Amino acid sequence: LSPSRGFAEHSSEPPSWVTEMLLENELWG
Amino acid sequence: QWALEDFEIGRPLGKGKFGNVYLAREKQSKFILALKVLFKAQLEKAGVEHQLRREVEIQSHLRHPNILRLYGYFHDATRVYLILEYAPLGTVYRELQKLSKFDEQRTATYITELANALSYCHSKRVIHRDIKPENLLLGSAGELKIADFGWSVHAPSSRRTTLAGTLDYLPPEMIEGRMHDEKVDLWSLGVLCYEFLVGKPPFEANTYQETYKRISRVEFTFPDFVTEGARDLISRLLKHNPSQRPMLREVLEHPWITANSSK
Ligand SMILES: Nc1ncnc2c1ncn2[C@@H]1O[C@H](COP(=O)(O)OP(=O)(O)O)[C@@H](O)[C@H]1O
Ligand SMILES: [Mg+2]
Ligand SMILES: [Mg+2]
Repeated sequence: LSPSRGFAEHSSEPPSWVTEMLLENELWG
Repeated sequence: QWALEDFEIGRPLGKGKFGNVYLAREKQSKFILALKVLFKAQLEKAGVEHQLRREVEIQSHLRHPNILRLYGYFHDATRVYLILEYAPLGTVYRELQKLSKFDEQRTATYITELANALSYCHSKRVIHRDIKPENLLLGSAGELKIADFGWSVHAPSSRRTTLAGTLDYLPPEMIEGRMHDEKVDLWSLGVLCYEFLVGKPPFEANTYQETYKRISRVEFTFPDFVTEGARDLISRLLKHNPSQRPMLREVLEHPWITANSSK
């Protein structure tokens, strides 16, 4: 097992809860 | 190399983000298994190939009675296939749906099995980070098995900063995108113990924003029927400071656990 390399976080789909929080922010603040 | 032609295929067992999981049988041995299918086009669009890579390299390494086995993998033009141990009694999620709440014996037994599995994981410096009821499967004797390692990491030397997992089960350091370690699984264990006894996770709110705030401020309360021993264990696991959460050995030896677990 190798130590897990990181990744480019903003180049891919975030967990769904992040997407939902962003929607709530955009929809009603 | 495995290929699809090595398998008989049966009914879908469950639905995943990138494809279904199917009942399957290896043709020569007639051994019953599960085939987890991921569509390449969807994986590529989502850009989460690293999660699949981690899932395979980490889970194929693990050998424990309470951790779902990954036997192998293969792919064709459009799909990736993971060959998994079949868990006949389904998810803990479904079991909680049907029973609403678990009694203390069932809960303590599950927590024991989870703590054993996590103890093994953490000894190999693996952090699961997503141990919610739909990723907890049940073997033929109803024993709990941890599955779905797509959010897992091998972190032997350094802490992690990835935004991962599922909000209701995440500790303050993970939702805030701060550095985190194996102690995140201990927080999730507390969430599970509460959800098992009460029927809902402790920070549930109608909005994601509110749930986020409740987690960050450790805002939860106990229903009257949760006993003193259970309150003690849960309160120790749901500490804002990760270093104040107990070792898994302390969970396994907790008086409420030993008094109630059948394992
Ligand atoms: N080995 C298995 N045996 C029985 N059911 C399974 C198995 N693996 C997955 N499932 C079912 O399929 C669902 C999705 O599988 P999972 O590996 O968690 O996919 P995802 O990574 O997309 O969440 C599970 O919640 C469960 O209902
Ligand atoms: Mg899953
Ligand atoms: Mg997954």
